[PDB]
Amino acid sequence: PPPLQAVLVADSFDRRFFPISKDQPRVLLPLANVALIDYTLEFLTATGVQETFVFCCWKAAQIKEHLLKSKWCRPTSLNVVRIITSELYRSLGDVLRDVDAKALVRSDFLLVYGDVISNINITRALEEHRLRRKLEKNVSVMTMIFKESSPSHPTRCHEDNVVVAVDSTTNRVLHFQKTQGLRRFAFPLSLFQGSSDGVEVRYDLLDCHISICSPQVAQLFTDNFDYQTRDDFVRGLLVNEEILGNQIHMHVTAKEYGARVSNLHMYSAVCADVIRRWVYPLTPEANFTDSTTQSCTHSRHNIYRGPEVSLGHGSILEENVL
Amino acid sequence: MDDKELIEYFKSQMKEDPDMASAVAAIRTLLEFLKRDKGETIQGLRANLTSAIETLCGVDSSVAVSSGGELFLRFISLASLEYSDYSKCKKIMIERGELFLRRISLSRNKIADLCHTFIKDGATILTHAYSRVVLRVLEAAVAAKKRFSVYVTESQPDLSGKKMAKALCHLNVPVTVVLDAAVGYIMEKADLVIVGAEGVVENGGIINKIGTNQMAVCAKAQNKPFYVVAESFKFVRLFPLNQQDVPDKFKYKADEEHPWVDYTAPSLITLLFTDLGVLTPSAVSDELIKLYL
Repeated sequence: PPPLQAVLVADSFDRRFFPISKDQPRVLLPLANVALIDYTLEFLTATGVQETFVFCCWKAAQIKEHLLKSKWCRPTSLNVVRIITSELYRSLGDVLRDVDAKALVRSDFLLVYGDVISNINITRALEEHRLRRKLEKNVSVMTMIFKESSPSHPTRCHEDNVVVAVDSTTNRVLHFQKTQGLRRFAFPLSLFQGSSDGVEVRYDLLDCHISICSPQVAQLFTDNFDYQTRDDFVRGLLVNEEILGNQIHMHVTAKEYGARVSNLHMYSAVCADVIRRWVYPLTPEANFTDSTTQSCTHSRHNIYRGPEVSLGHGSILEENVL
Repeated sequence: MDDKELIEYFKSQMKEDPDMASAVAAIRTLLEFLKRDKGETIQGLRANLTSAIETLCGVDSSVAVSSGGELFLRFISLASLEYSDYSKCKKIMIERGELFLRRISLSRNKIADLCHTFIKDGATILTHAYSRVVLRVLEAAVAAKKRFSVYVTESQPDLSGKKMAKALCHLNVPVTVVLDAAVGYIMEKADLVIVGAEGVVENGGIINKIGTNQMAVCAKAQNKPFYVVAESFKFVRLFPLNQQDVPDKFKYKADEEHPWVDYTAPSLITLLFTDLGVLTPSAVSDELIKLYL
């Protein structure tokens, strides 16, 4: 059982937090008075990750000088960050070409975007994915991680849903598709040609990017410059399935949270969410990052309180007020 | 020191600073008296101290005085004496009494630092009288930036509740003086009721100002947890069982009428506060037989 690498981008290439991103990048935004990089790193620490090859492309000096105030910088914690600042790479295709060039990862690197909020214990899905590998000659590639939700949860800014046809018996993906405007849903019958035993379309799924990977993901990306996002990677892999098909695999867990604040609205959602304990352990007063500027004392209706508040006479704190 | 110097010194100790409990003044006056020895014989000394306690209670029969004086006699002669000369012994006794009075001076602030962790945010404290202990614990609760309101009952005979309301709005805390009869009305909106004992018998109850029993039994009716603060020089040795079982030497205090102080059983009390810590009223029995030795 080799170690568990985990690459980690540190700014979305399509920058959506404009204009506010110009001051500081998203991965330095205060989600609940905490840096999103701290959330995702606490997550990788929870899963069991030893190394987080944090890649940076923008404001990387600020990110470096802040992440050196972490708990992962010092060798106390096991999850040893290894920052990498650059400006030559511009996309996640470019990130993974960078990886295969530097020849870093052995296998199974938890490709995880910058501001993923979650508490997922991937070790189950990861075990099943490594099983798929060890059993069928490393054909399976990107065992993604999806989470159930209803389509109307405020955590779904319509710009970010998904539609995915999966072969529910081996739970592999047969067709991925965004839906940022398609009031219809197209499907090539070849998926049923591929599904000689019963496909299943799903739309309740919600994406988390926590996708597992392989050295094969890099060996793929290095061939095709045209890639610009892991989604285009999915589509390209889903059209050229003639030789060494490398079928993606969906994998879903129910009890845990997951997201990626990639606008102001989904940020409002995940903030008013993590305030309501929805993601425990990674709550706001457990102070997983043990910085004394963020201690807090629970109360009725989750009205938190940090040191030296001194509320005035009559301030009716109703709920969720960090 | 034929006991008129005694009482005049006690009244001086009173009017110099009225706020403090009568009993700490009693112990201070007994200590000063002990300094005015005129004779080193252990026996005639403790007989003198007992006569002194008697002539003290003859003017301030508040259970405080007797409890404190008896505890004083208990703690003076704790260690050995080997009175081969009886004068160095009296030096040791003055020293030990001074240590005792230091512990009594630390009582209040110990109460303050142990208790105010119990007034949760946004509550409505209820009290009954000018319990300087409750005043200082309330101060050490507000100055910790807690938030609450406070009701107080005027306690008709001497309107002590009103004086406390004055000295509490002087602390800028929202305070309302409700009639003493209305302890049932308010008992539902006020979360917990704090009151300051002036006597803590063996079973665990208290012997406090007239309007306490009804308050305890109401705040046990509507299940509002009770709390009584009581410092370690008010651990009496009585044991009433009814109202008629508090001796007349404690009730009227005067020398178709009214009593002054009365009982409250250790079931109507949830947690007692001493500078020995926080106790459940059975701890009163254990720690009292262990304190009186």
